[PDB]
Amino acid sequence: SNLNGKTAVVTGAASGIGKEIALELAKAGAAVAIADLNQDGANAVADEINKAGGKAIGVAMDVTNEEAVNTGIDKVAEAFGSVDILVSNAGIQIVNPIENYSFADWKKMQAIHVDGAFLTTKAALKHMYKDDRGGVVIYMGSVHSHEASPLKSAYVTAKHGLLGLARVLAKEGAKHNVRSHVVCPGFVRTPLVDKQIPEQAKELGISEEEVIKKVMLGNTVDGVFTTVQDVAQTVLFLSAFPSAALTGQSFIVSHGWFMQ
Amino acid sequence: MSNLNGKTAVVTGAASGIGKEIALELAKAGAAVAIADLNQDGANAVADEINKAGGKAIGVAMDVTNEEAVNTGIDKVAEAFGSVDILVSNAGIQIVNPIENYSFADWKKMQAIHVDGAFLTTKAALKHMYKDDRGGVVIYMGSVHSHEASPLKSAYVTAKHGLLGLARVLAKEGAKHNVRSHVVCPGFVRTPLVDKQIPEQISEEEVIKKVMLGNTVDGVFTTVQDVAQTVLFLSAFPSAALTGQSFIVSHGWFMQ
Amino acid sequence: NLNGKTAVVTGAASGIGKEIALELAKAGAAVAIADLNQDGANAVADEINKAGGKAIGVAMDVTNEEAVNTGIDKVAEAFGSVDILVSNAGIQIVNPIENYSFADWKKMQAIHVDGAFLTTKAALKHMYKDDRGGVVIYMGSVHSHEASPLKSAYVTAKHGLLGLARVLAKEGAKHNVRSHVVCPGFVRTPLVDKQIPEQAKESEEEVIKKVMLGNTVDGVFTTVQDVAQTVLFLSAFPSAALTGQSFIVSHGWFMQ
Amino acid sequence: MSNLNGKTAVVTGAASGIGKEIALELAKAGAAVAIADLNQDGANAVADEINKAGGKAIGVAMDVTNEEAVNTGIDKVAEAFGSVDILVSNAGIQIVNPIENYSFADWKKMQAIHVDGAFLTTKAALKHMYKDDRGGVVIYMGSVHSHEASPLKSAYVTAKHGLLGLARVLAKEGAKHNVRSHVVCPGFVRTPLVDKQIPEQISEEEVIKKVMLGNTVDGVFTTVQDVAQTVLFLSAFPSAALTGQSFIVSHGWFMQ
Repeated sequence: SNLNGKTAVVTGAASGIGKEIALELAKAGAAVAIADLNQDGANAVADEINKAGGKAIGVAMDVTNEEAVNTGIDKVAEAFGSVDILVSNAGIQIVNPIENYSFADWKKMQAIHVDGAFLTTKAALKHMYKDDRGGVVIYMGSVHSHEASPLKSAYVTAKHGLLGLARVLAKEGAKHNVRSHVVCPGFVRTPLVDKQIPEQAKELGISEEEVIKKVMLGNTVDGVFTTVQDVAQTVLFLSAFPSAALTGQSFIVSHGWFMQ
Repeated sequence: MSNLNGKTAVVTGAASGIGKEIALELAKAGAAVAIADLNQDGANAVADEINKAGGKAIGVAMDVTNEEAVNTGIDKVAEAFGSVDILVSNAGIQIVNPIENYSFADWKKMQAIHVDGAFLTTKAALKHMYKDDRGGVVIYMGSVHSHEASPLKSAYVTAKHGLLGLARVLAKEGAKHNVRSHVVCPGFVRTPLVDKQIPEQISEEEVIKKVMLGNTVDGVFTTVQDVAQTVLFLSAFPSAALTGQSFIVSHGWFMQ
Repeated sequence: NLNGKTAVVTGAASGIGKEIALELAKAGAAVAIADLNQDGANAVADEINKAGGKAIGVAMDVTNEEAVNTGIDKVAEAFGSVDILVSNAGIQIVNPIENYSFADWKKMQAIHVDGAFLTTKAALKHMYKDDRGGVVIYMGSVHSHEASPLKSAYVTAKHGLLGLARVLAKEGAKHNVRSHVVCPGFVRTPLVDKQIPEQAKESEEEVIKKVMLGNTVDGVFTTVQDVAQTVLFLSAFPSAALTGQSFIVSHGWFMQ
Repeated sequence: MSNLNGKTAVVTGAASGIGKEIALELAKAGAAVAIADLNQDGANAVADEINKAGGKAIGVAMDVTNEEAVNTGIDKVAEAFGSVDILVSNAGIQIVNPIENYSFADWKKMQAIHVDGAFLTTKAALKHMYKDDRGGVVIYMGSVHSHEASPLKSAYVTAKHGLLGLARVLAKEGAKHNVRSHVVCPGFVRTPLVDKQIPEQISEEEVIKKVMLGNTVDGVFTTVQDVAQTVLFLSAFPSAALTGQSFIVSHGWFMQ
């Protein structure tokens, strides 16, 4: 997998999965624009890449805003000459049962996860469709693109929706040499998780080990957290694939949680 | 069973098409049926039809994109009929364009009507269904495009896919309250619009069998009756055995 | 309603198959109960006839081509037609793959899958005639869609049934033959009634809710009635709209 | 990733086609490769091809329907190379007929080669992979027909569907022993058989784009390289993150 001469935009990439994707794509030779609401956050990642010998810039962008997305993607295209790869990535999670789920929270969840994917896609296609130069568009989904959990109606709905948009893009983008994919990570261990574990142990009245192995990773086959590296490697594989053979497909990266 | 005597149902987007047939069929099976639609006259007409035919119905004006309007409208159903046992969340708006020309305004309108309308009406219905764990059935009207894409329909396909996710979460949250969830996914229905599209688009019979219904096994349009009978079956099912499932009513277009 | 219709249900001396037979008979179908055990078959047929239905028992080794063909032809000769075939088996043999006997493997595939293939083949001889048509239903499992450890033979066979059904939906269409797969979740058998208290040691409520039904939304066993009503619904559906589809009847264990 | 230096692989059905190309790619990546096939001469030829290009390979005669032959053959891999790290179970035999004319003999041969062969080689490989929980990767070669049906292919579609079930069970059992499982599902590959059918079946261009690849998004044949690159990526993956999953390599024919 080599991306020398390629240009990539990764959104929500100041941290976590999106940051590791950015790092991995740059390592592979891609020139990478790290887009995030926080320009300083984006810059820190870009600075890490440049220090390691790669090529990156940080781009401030509210992905729910058409104007900010269009301008920012065009800025990338101007700096780098193209946009070969778009990775649309958001991780914001707001939980609540449906009967208590705020409509404001609901709308913000759809806007960030899905409108952000729609807008950045639309903006990237303006450049990818030019003379059918082509491109790869990857949405970061979840096992929750495929399977539900209680208290996560907004997130599960959004992640399900991302599959539909990607599948339409695969049929529309083919004649312009644009491929689409969805990558669906399982449970990643975070500082938040580290705090949620003892909480749920006390509330449920079981051990923290049972919270990890049975509550959180009970649907995995091995009781192992998914790593950002797992995810980034799969994105790299897709980004560098030599044909459109995998277009429209989703890839579940979850240690056996939901098997398709 | 499928008998719904003493049951109460609300069907959104029900002034015409699939929604109206579902409303007629539920009423025929004994249910008190509230016809919710953006257009009050359209809703009343269906309710009049049901009443004149010996059923029991009301019309309700409802903008399903508007929280207040949904809450008030659903509350009127409970006020009139005593409860809300069945919610059928139905919308058919279709705006087509390739993604690069898809207007953000059209995008947001599509998601608001199809998905936010499902979320708002569900939230409102659960207030009544969850009381004393009385229970209920919530049915979302999806599409084969809940499962498969077609070009030029990014907004619709994205919304219909999202409906599955909402339904599957509801299935998990609602069980403790005796609320079931389902999605009914019709294939290609021969609507008055399609009727116009057939001569305009090889002869018409080729347009139908090859162009429009080429992914079916038999070249037969899905009927509003096929859909309504499936909705009726789910509405009257004696246990939560089918909760969380989607039901593809498409003559073999997408088999799972 | 299934008046003047004829059904064959295999593996039907007990359990799910037997309830399916009873229910189809109740609906007005003439039912042939096929089973390796002719006495067991007869018992179900006797119970139907006593209730005012019409039924016969037929001995049949569904893994044997000659026995299946002869048996189906005999049903068709006696009743005048074969309108509905329900292919049903429940044999379960568990072992980890590395210790899974090849003999056990072949017997599992023969009963579950070869049985479906052979009975289907023999029934199509009659359904294709004059394009009379028919409905073919395979009894799968949630294990048609999702795996469990120690059940490689069963899961493989039940996954395979989906493939066969989906081919039959495409081929059968021109002859008015529909196919479906019904996929039950965990059913409470006398065997399960015995396993619950022992696994409780090897809470009862915990064994039921967490160990056996932890993947359901409500911790409720699927009933044979749940299953039978779904088969009835498909058998009597007024078009081919549901052909090729599977129906998960599991209380939310695997949602599609 | 994707380097396999010091790894050992066995590929069945590998004298030609997808199997051969997979074998070539694994060896290029540094794996020691055993070419297993019914024809010893065919297996040797691929082995000689690998060895001359700088790789390391042996030929193994194996009838995958035969438990003794499989056990012996897999043992020969371990004996020559010290281990068995990767198993790729591959078979492409296709026999077409409509179900009512599908020979039971052909049916049983299809299932024995595609599915029993996967079961037998898997079971033989686990004896080595489970030793001290050394671990390994088992990849079954499926098809889009693991997921979707075509007419006249009941036996193939059934087999390929069933392979999913076996892999998913293996994913669950194998994890504690560090064994991963996957299924790679190729779409329409342009074989010499295909090469002959295109001019036979109005324009050649029309036959390719509409008749054969009408369900792709781009009208492009899947290549043996597309398939082999995917197998390689799975074979070298640094964790069990992708275990139990299937990978559809089909240019948009069936999207999930």
